[PDB]
Amino acid sequence: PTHLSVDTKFKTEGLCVDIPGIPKDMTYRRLISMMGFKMNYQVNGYPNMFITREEAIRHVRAWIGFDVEGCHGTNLPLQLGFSTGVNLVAVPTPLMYKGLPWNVVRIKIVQMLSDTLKNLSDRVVFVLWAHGFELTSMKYFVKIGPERTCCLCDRRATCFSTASDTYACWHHSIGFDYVYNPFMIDVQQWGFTGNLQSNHDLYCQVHGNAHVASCDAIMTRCLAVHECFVKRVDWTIEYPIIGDELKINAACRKVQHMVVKAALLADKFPVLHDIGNPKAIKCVPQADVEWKFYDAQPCSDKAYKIEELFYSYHSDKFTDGVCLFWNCNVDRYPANSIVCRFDTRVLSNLNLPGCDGGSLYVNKHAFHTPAFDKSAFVNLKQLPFFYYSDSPCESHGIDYVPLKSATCITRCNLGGAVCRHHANEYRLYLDAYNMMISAGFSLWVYKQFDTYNLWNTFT
Ligand SMILES: O=C(NCCc1ccncc1)c1ccccc1F
Ligand SMILES: O=C(NCCc1ccncc1)c1ccccc1F
Ligand SMILES: [Zn+2]
Ligand SMILES: [Zn+2]
Ligand SMILES: [Zn+2]
Repeated sequence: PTHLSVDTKFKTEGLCVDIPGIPKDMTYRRLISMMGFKMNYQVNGYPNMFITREEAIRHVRAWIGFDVEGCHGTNLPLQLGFSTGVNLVAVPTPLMYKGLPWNVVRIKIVQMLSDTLKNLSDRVVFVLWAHGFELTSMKYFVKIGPERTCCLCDRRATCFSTASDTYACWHHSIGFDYVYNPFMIDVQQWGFTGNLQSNHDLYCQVHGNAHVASCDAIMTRCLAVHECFVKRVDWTIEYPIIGDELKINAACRKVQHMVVKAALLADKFPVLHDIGNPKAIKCVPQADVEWKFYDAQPCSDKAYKIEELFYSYHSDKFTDGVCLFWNCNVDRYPANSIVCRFDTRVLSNLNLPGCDGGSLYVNKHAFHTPAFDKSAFVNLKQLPFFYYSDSPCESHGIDYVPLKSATCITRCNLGGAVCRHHANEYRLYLDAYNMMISAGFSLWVYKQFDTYNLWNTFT
């Protein structure tokens, strides 16, 4: 049970307004044939154009909401909308393009999908709320066949060119005119009552319905993300490395140890309340502090209410010492906090657009994160960059330019001249810091935090 059987039944009720008379009894095999495609009993890696929910979730990076609305059907112009906000008008002769024939529309589709997906995935998964026109329009821009490799590289082929009779991946498809071996899923097969807008609007207020095909395409993909990542959560599913995943996670671990160690040295809290990850380890193992853990899984729908996390009767007194919220998203942080909050607004290959302002952050696992809210941090301040070290000034073992920095909190800098070891360590740490920030993470600390209190730890 790996792929979706072509002999699986497809409910056609949602298709009968564009396609009147459609048989109630329908398989994927018959539907694909009706869409104008011939599979020829091919055992060559492409068993079905349609995929399961499980296969769709594994390939969330490939998701592109797609909707087709009749502007006037072989005789009428069609408006093709994509969750990228693009609207193309195909004539059979929020970006809105005027009517053009299919031979030019298909070139634009290949360019748009290649630019959106080359750094995300090896495929495209068209996420539909199928009514008919979108399925019958696929023959105009899609070619199918056996699984192939790119003409210029080892990646699988996602595009085809009728000019050169060649196949290309998303990175080498310039000038290509056909989408090759796409995948698709119809959200209406999941069992919903009512139309797209009524189901989407139950969980999201950020996407509106301007009555254009891209609006519906956006709502469709948002609803699919809500069903698969918000109301249902599977953190076991692994996702491939496509960018700076390893460096970001390593930087996150370096920054957490640095910031927590310095906060304990500067304000000598007798107790730390570590709220979040049920699998958390002490990030500063040598610290004197009483380390107490509280379990909370990552919230994917709304941010946790601090009243529910802390009250209803543990040290009980969270007000004593400091609270560490490392990627634990709460509505309003207490004043005595050390916080790392992922900013859902960040533009990156890891962060996909999500539901109701939130974003789907995909790094080893998929985490739908609730919308970033600046008010969550009213009792805190932004944590400034600093590097702290009490390790001995000793090189051991990359050329050098002398480091001068007020934020290099070391015994050598206190003594008036940064040593080579602490300069190399400072520069490596600043790189890890910038990587973590640029990835979308934001750091916040209790208002009394002052790095001036770290200089007296060298006496
Ligand atoms: O937002 C991004 N990617 C679009 C994903 C997407 C869009 C529309 N419909 C489905 C999926 C992005 C932004 C900045 C950098 C890299 C990115 F990948
Ligand atoms: O949930 C995340 N990370 C798994 C460990 C974890 C942390 C905190 N609370 C529970 C669990 C996570 C979510 C969004 C962005 C970055 C992340 F690291
Ligand atoms: Zn290639
Ligand atoms: Zn939405
Ligand atoms: Zn030094």
